[PDB]
Amino acid sequence: MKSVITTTISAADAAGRFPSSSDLESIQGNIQRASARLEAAEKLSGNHEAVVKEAGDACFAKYSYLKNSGEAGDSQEKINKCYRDVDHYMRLINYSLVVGGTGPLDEWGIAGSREVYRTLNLPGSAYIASFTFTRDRLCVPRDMSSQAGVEFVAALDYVINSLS
Amino acid sequence: MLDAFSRVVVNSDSKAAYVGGSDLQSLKTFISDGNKRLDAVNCIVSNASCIVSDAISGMICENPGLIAPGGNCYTNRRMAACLRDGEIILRYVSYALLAGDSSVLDDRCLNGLKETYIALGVPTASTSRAVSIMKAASTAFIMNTASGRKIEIAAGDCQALQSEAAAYFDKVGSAVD
Amino acid sequence: LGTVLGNSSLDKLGLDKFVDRFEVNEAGRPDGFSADYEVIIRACYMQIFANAYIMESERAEMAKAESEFRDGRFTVKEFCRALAKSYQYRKRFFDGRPLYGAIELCFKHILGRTPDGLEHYRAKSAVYDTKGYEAFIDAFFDDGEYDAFYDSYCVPFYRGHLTTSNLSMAAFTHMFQVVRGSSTSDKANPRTMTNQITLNQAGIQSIPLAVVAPGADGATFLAPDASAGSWQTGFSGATKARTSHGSRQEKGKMFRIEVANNTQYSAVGGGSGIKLQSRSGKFYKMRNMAPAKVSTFRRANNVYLVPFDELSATYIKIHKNGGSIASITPV
Amino acid sequence: DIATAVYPPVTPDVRRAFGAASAPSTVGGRKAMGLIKQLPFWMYGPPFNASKQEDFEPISIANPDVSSVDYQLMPPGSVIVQPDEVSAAKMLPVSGMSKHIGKTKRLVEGDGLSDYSRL
Amino acid sequence: MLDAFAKVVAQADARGEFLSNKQLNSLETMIGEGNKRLDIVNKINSNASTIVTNSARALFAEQPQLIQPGGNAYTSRRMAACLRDMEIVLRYVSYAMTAGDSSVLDDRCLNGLRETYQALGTPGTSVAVAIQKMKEASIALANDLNGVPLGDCSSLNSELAVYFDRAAAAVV
Amino acid sequence: QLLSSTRQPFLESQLRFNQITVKDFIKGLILSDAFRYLNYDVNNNYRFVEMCIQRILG
Amino acid sequence: MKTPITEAIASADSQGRFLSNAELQSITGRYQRASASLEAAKQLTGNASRLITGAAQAVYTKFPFVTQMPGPTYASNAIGKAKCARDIGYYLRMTTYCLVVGATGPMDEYLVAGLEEINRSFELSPSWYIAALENIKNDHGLSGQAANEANTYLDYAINVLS
Amino acid sequence: MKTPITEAIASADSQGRFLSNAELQSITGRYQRASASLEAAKQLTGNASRLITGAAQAVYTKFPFVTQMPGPTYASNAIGKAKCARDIGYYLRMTTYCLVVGATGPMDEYLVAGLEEINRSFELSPSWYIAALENIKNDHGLSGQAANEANTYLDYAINVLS
Amino acid sequence: MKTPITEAIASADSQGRFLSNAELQSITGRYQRASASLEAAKQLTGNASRLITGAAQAVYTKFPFVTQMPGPTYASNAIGKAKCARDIGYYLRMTTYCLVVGATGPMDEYLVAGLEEINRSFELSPSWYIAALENIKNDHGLSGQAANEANTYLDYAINVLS
Ligand SMILES: *[C@H](C)[C@H]1/C(=C/C2=NC(=C\c3[nH]c(C[C@H]4NC(=O)C(C=C)=C4C)c(C)c3CCC(=O)O)/C(CCC(=O)O)=C2C)NC(=O)[C@@H]1C
Ligand SMILES: C=CC1=C(C)[C@@H](Cc2[nH]c(/C=C3N=C(/C=C4\NC(=O)[C@H](C)[C@H]4CC)C(C)=C\3CCC(=O)O)c(CCC(=O)O)c2C)NC1=O
Ligand SMILES: C=CC1=C(C)[C@@H](Cc2[nH]c(/C=C3N=C(/C=C4\NC(=O)[C@H](C)[C@H]4CC)C(C)=C\3CCC(=O)O)c(CCC(=O)O)c2C)NC1=O
Ligand SMILES: C=CC1=C(C)[C@@H](Cc2[nH]c(/C=C3N=C(/C=C4\NC(=O)[C@H](C)[C@H]4CC)C(C)=C\3CCC(=O)O)c(CCC(=O)O)c2C)NC1=O
Ligand SMILES: C=CC1=C(C)[C@@H](Cc2[nH]c(/C=C3N=C(/C=C4\NC(=O)[C@H](C)[C@H]4CC)C(C)=C\3CCC(=O)O)c(CCC(=O)O)c2C)NC1=O
Ligand SMILES: C=CC1=C(C)[C@@H](Cc2[nH]c(/C=C3N=C(/C=C4\NC(=O)[C@H](C)[C@H]4CC)C(C)=C\3CCC(=O)O)c(CCC(=O)O)c2C)NC1=O
Ligand SMILES: C=CC1=C(C)[C@@H](Cc2[nH]c(/C=C3N=C(/C=C4\NC(=O)[C@H](C)[C@H]4CC)C(C)=C\3CCC(=O)O)c(CCC(=O)O)c2C)NC1=O
Ligand SMILES: C=CC1=C(C)[C@@H](Cc2[nH]c(/C=C3N=C(/C=C4\NC(=O)[C@H](C)[C@H]4CC)C(C)=C\3CCC(=O)O)c(CCC(=O)O)c2C)NC1=O
Ligand SMILES: C=CC1=C(C)[C@@H](Cc2[nH]c(/C=C3N=C(/C=C4\NC(=O)[C@H](C)[C@H]4CC)C(C)=C\3CCC(=O)O)c(CCC(=O)O)c2C)NC1=O
Ligand SMILES: C=CC1=C(C)[C@@H](Cc2[nH]c(/C=C3N=C(/C=C4\NC(=O)[C@H](C)[C@H]4CC)C(C)=C\3CCC(=O)O)c(CCC(=O)O)c2C)NC1=O
Ligand SMILES: C=CC1=C(C)[C@@H](Cc2[nH]c(/C=C3N=C(/C=C4\NC(=O)[C@H](C)[C@H]4CC)C(C)=C\3CCC(=O)O)c(CCC(=O)O)c2C)NC1=O
Ligand SMILES: CCC1=C(C)[C@@H](CC2=N/C(=C\c3[nH]c(C[C@@H]4NC(=O)C(C)=C4CC)c(C)c3CCC(=O)O)C(CCC(=O)O)=C2C)NC1=O
Repeated sequence: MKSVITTTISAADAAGRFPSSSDLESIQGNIQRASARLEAAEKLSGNHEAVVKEAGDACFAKYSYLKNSGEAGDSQEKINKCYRDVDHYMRLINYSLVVGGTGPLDEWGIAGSREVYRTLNLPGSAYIASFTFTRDRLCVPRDMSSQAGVEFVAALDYVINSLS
Repeated sequence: MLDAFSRVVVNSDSKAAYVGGSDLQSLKTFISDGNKRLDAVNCIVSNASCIVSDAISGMICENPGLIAPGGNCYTNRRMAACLRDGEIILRYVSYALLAGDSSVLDDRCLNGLKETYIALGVPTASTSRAVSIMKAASTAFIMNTASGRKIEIAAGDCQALQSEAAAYFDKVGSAVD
Repeated sequence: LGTVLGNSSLDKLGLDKFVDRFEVNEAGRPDGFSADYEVIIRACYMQIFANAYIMESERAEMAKAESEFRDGRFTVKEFCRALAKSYQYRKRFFDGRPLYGAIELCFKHILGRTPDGLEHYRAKSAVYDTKGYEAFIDAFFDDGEYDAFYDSYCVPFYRGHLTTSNLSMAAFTHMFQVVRGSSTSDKANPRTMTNQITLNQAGIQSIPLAVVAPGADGATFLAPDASAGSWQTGFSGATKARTSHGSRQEKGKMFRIEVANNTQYSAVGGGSGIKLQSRSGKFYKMRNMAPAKVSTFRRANNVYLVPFDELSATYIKIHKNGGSIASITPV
Repeated sequence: DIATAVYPPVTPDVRRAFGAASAPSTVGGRKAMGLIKQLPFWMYGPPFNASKQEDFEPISIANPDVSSVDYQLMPPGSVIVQPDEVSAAKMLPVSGMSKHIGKTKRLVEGDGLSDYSRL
Repeated sequence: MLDAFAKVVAQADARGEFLSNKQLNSLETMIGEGNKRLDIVNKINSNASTIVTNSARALFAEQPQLIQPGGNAYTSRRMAACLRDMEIVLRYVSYAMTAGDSSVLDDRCLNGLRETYQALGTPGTSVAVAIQKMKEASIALANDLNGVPLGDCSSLNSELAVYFDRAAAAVV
Repeated sequence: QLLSSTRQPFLESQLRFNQITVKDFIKGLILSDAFRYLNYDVNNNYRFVEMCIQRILG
Repeated sequence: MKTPITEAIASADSQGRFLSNAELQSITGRYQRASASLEAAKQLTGNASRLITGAAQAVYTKFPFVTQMPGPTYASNAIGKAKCARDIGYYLRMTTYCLVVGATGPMDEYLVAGLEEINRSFELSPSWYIAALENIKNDHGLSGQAANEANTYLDYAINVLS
Repeated sequence: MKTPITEAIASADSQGRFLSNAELQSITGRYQRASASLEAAKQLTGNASRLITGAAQAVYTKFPFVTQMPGPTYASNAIGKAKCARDIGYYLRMTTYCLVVGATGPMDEYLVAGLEEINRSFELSPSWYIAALENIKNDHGLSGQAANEANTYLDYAINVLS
Repeated sequence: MKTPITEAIASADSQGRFLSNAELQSITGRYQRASASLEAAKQLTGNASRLITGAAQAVYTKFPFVTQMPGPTYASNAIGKAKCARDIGYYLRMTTYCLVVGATGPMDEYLVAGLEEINRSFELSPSWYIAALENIKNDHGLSGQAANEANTYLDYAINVLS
């Protein structure tokens, strides 16, 4: 699980050295950017419900063919799986937002996704429609701190650019 | 390989919820106690071979059958590897001081070491003695109470940090026995 | 440690440090610097010696090869070959072992899988016998295997655990017998050492063993060997069979339980503190109410074959004698 | 976990949990569920079908058998009807989840717990 | 098997020294804590069957999987084995609460249990949810101001919580 | 009592190929109908207790 | 599973002998009574829903406090009624399994084994399910030897519960 | 190790039941006699070296041939005297362990288990040690219940040796 | 019978050794908690009849069908009420026996051993009894450690019944 401190500990471990001042400067930067990351984590854990609700609602507001037939979801069950999957995504954005690297988001969400979305006939562009709705929705300096907003947007962009 | 952050996340992942207020509060206290952990690791790192030298030399002088012919410290090669082993143990303990969770030390070095020292014929009580000397030496450097080095730092309390480092060394010493 | 936490089983199987990868991305020559190459070179010693210790004086052996890796002479394929042919690698792995153990180590060092079937052993033993040691080592490196998996610029890694190599289920489990996680060196574990050939009955007959994860108690089993009956005369005492035929199946499916540390001090019969037979110290079991000097458990590591309805009771009995459970496999 | 042990938070109330841990299931009536804590909204969903504490309570069944309130006998003013949301677009999003229409209303966040255990 | 005292003595003999008076003062302090200890163990031993039952009810209510056909919990046999396992874990947590050391629990219950629940196909995390529920019921029960003379007991609750957390950590 | 008829080949060939313990062999041997006809059915329920507590516990 | 055939084979297996004439006669008689057992299984499978609903109504009329008592275990909740017809449906399905098998195997291995610790640890009462099985024994409406079969297995479950 | 708490736990564990009121009463009594035991452990730890040296001198005065008899086993060499105060030091340490624990566990698992084979295989007679423990019993100089504690465990080691 | 003293002596008897300090400390602690246990036994013995009457009234108010249901097992007959106060009187007497003994011996050997077969074979639900013990737990009116004792043994009988 990648973070600042796991990259530097794993890197000096691969070196075979005790941690010098370089790793200490790295974890110093971790505890500098920490407050903005944790502010974003607080607000995400605050209103995750309404975020996932707006995400799925806009995802079927864009693509209506999802309920058209077998493609996508034509039943209440599949739409329950839809909102559950977006719940998982925002929960991994919360987790990577706490850790401060893209590690848990990568290993839990992104790694080997392609076989799953490919095999189970899941279009990725609808996921991207959901995330690009939530990406746009946040307002700079209207809720979270401006850097927290930056942190959140960065992580969400990582999701999009890792998806398709 | 998990820090304090990852450990909380893994626990909140088994719980399957978001991080939450109580957990973030404790983690804020971790980050506010961050520079003490930084200066702590700086102390143990900038006394490394000093600790390993005094520790293993104390292990030989306490139990002088190791250097007697037939002991496992009887050759230069055996003494070099024993010295090296002490340096590596101190190395991953320093990593567990950085990460705040012993996941790196448990998964990397603690796992399989008892059975290796069994397979080599290394006496385990002597190793736990060496680990104990590194424990007392390391807490004495971490609290600036060394009898040969007293460097100037900002005043503060780090009893909690010391109990944490003593927890990792007691984890290794309990793990080899 | 375990399986469920962290959503990754394979970290907790002891393969935590083997995921890191090394390739020389630098093309041409390295002049002045020597950080990146000394890292890759160190990983080559960590791979080919399998974490064996090389002293500073020893580093003077293989110093020519080492000064040719740094130059445009050897790709790391060929440097790995040069480390493999030298007197060191002969002393540790070739000279100490019988010919078969040597082969299995050479797969752990060079290819990072185990041999799966006897025939792989046929190939390599055949090449050795026809042509000698250098052609043996060439026969590892000069194959489509190494070239395909590593591509000549990447240091070898353990891939025997991985699904991509077709291997065998047997070679997966055998894989974990040969690699015991970070600390264990080539001779660090028992089952390798110097005179042992590690898994022979297992590797030859493709007997899939079991996996004990390293640590968490019961980390060592080193289960006792079996003989073969009246023909090739054997002792029937030491181990439970891997099979369990009929007549006892009734009462649930059969489970092979391996208990690991059995000792007198640990064995108490359920109630804490060591039992004293005489008023003063005679701690062995009285055989016919006359004092015996035979230990209660006579080898450490005895196995139990137990059907399902009898599991609970057996599960209690182990923990009565303070024995620790290595693994349980349905049979 | 080093992070929690060194900086532990305070433990909250325990009244709801003690009400369930104290007496057996026939002694105490309604509380028994007690230990049911709150799952995320998707887990009330039809592949999982989780249960709520309001299901286990007597209040949930509440059905009158032989019963008609006339609502024509009432005085002319005192029939008042209220709609939670007076719109088309917001009663049903394009996707299935709804907080008004269908069985989908079962899977709103909140309301997982129950306050009738006070009796 | 080791309690507090046996762990102190065993370390003191592993180095081969005597106990210092500092050690003896620590022991005396833990003895004065010992009445509160016996009180918590009494509360657990009393209400234990309602703990196991209510915690299993909350488990099957929150996770309706196991009671359904083909579930691990399912069958009369399998349900009874489920309940009994929870009674086992609660019993040994009462034991480690008395000893003051977590050695008996690791030695008799936790160590090797994962190999079994892997070997049967039993979902580990469901067991972990069960043990979290017995931790909630037990900790709350331990903090009851009924029947006991009133006094400060945050350290003992912390320790007891460490024992349950160790049980849920050893199944998962 | 021991005879070619009573003799159990299968518990032998299991016990030889270390498939059971001698304890289960004894448990198994007792359960046999070659024991049920020959030592059990003749005895009064109180007396079959005697041969079991004597021939297993000594 | 405990079928007549498997008792025959299991006994001969523990003796290590063949399946001599005794066990073959056993499997003959099973093959004869099997037909009426199968017809009884057909008709119980036919009118399952009304048997379950009717049995729950008989339990509710015999013990009317159950719907009125506030608790988890009592059938006052929605959930409680679902578990009620759920359990009666289980008893009916295990009876049909024993009719198909021809022995009491599936009831003894799916239902009877460890039923006591469940009825205790959830405070369930033996009488409620006994009254259920009495209504199933009254309302199954079979005739002849098929009725003797279903009455045999239903009565067997009743005498397990007490 | 055999502490009273560990036989309480161990007995209930072998019975599979809980730690009901019997064992809790046991842990109570341990918690009461503990205080006198702690004080006695403090004072034995206080004057250890003079107890051990005094005890060896008592054995030397009681058996004066031992310093005169030329052999490996007797205390004529300087090595022999070192093994002498070494062994008496071991008995004093195990008594302090049993006072701290509150039962006879560490003596029975570190000292008593297998003591006979040692006193035989090195030809060491039980009587010399007995005289040592008699001088320890006289010169410990405790008072009251603490003295009853140390006298209890010291007497117990005496009755182990004979 | 399972008293603490008999556990101590029985354990040392199975080990064949003497009654060393561990078991003696156990008997000490029993002799200390014994006084509060005896006071609790005195007051339960004092107000027995109103506890039994009160408990039967609580069972009748909690389960009002029992007086109405026509049968042998239910308390509609005068005989049934006599068996009702008879059984509640049994539970109260076994609790006082365990208070006097100091362990759960007499309840485990007079009452708990074989109670399941009785509650089954006469169809007596475990729950009715539980309500009785709850009213005894509320109305015994002890205070302090005596109340902790009687609540301990009464709660113990409750956890036996479920
Ligand atoms: C020191 C307190 C010991 C002892 C040490 C010796 N260790 C020897 C060999 C050896 N040690 C390890 C463990 C080490 N290697 C690792 O990679 C890590 C962690 C990543 C650790 C902790 C291994 C794996 C090996 C085998 C490989 C090797 O030889 O380096 C050793 C040599 C033994 C021999 O050849 O006879 C010694 C002497 N020396 C002592 O006196 C005390 C007991
Ligand atoms: C940790 C992260 C994580 C995720 C991100 C999800 C991803 C994911 N989704 C599905 C599975 C699914 N995901 C969807 C979702 C979709 N319905 C549609 O109409 C849309 C195209 C889309 C929502 C935008 C559906 C419908 C299924 C079920 C597909 C099927 O069974 O046909 C599965 C297979 C297992 C299952 O059935 O649940 C997985 C792994 N799961 C995870 O564990
Ligand atoms: C965790 C992350 C997180 C977010 C990023 C926000 C996103 C968000 N914004 C709104 C809601 C809103 N957001 C805005 C913001 C806007 N005003 C404009 O002029 C601009 C277009 C834009 C700022 C750049 C407004 C105006 C509303 C209220 C809209 C309305 O009620 O009409 C809502 C609905 C609930 C509410 O009313 O607050 C949500 C979920 N909420 C979250 O929980
Ligand atoms: C990159 C490397 C790096 C380091 C090594 C640290 C070093 C460091 N420590 C402190 C700061 C501190 N460091 C300590 C630590 C100590 N407490 C004691 O009891 C001991 C003497 C000692 C641990 C062994 C304390 C207590 C403070 C706060 C001092 C104060 O505010 O009074 C500060 C000032 C900023 C702050 O308050 O955090 C800095 C730069 N920071 C870094 O960025
Ligand atoms: C030649 C034959 C052959 C096989 C049969 C497989 C068997 C196999 N599966 C896995 C590995 C795996 N197999 C599964 C499959 C499962 N997921 C579940 O939910 C189910 C229980 C189960 C499908 C029914 C999973 C999830 C992993 C990855 C496990 C993990 O990393 O946690 C591995 C380890 C290597 C890897 O990660 O791929 C191997 C050897 N591989 C082979 O080479
Ligand atoms: C001394 C300690 C000790 C334990 C801790 C248990 C552990 C244990 N459980 C089972 C066995 C079992 N344990 C469970 C329990 C479960 N049911 C579920 O729904 C949950 C996942 C879980 C409860 C939380 C079940 C269902 C079985 C039977 C599994 C089966 O047969 O399919 C078995 C095999 C023997 C048997 O069938 O009883 C063992 C050893 N036994 C011991 O001797
Ligand atoms: C054999 C079994 C056995 C027990 C179960 C205990 C029960 C018990 N506890 C106390 C006594 C006590 N028990 C507690 C405990 C409490 N502190 C709180 O904050 C909580 C409410 C509660 C822990 C959950 C306290 C604080 C005292 C001292 C009360 C006081 O002096 O004010 C006493 C009086 C004697 C003493 O002071 O120790 C007794 C008999 N003792 C026994 O012998
Ligand atoms: C319940 C089912 C069941 C079986 C099917 C057998 C299978 C079986 N056979 C043998 C053992 C044996 N089986 C044979 C048989 C053979 N001789 C040959 O010439 C042929 C190749 C073959 C007959 C066709 C022999 C010779 C042995 C003894 C082998 C030896 O000791 O060398 C053993 C080991 C124990 C023993 O020595 O008896 C077992 C388990 N046992 C069982 O319990
Ligand atoms: C294989 C066989 C088999 C059975 C026979 C059942 C038996 C059974 N019933 C329940 C559980 C239950 N059973 C009932 C049924 C009752 N409701 C009443 O009003 C009546 C007294 C009674 C119907 C006649 C109820 C209400 C519950 C839930 C009790 C509660 O949670 O309070 C449980 C616990 C698990 C659960 O909640 O489902 C079990 C094991 N289950 C099985 O696996
Ligand atoms: C754990 C408990 C424990 C003990 C109690 C001792 C007991 C003990 N003593 C000796 C060995 C010895 N013990 C003595 C002591 C004696 N010298 C005399 O003049 C007196 C008669 C007597 C002291 C009162 C001597 C002299 C030896 C050496 C004997 C010899 O080598 O001749 C030995 C053989 C090994 C050795 O040489 O050290 C042992 C096992 N050791 C243990 O491990
Ligand atoms: C040593 C312990 C011990 C007990 C606890 C009792 C338990 C017990 N009760 C009865 C028997 C009985 N018990 C009751 C009691 C009841 N009446 C009701 O209305 C209530 C449901 C309930 C009181 C709360 C009744 C009515 C009978 C007679 C039942 C009958 O004959 O129909 C019997 C059968 C023998 C008899 O008829 O007396 C037994 C063993 N007996 C013992 O020896
Ligand atoms: C003659 C064979 C021999 C040795 C070699 C030493 C080794 C030794 N160092 C100790 C302990 C020890 N060692 C050091 C480290 C050391 N001190 C410093 O001030 C600096 C700069 C150091 C590295 C150069 C510290 C800091 C301590 C803790 C005691 C102290 O405060 O100095 C201890 C005490 C162990 C314990 O507490 O259990 C020992 C035995 N002792 C011996 O008998």
